[PDB]
Amino acid sequence: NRGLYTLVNEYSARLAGAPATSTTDLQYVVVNGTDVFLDQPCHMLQEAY
Amino acid sequence: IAHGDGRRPNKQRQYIVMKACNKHHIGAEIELAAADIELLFAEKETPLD
Repeated sequence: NRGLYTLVNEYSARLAGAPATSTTDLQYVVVNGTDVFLDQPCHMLQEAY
Repeated sequence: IAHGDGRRPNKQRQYIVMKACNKHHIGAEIELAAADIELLFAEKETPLD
């Protein structure tokens, strides 16, 4: 809801609100963020293809 | 690589890889007829021998 310059600063820095895991079997929710490299654009724009 | 996150900073690991030596053997067979060995040591004086 904030100004869209602060959204750009949030898009690269802060990790988003609970994406999936990486390299598991049943696709759990991510936790503790040790080496997590997830750039999802379907979260900010609120669309799906 | 030294990292800047909160996980356990993992120590280096020295691998000891223990190899062997594959041996091989090669041989060829050569026939020499008995009429060839016999006139090899035989005494000769004529220009046909």
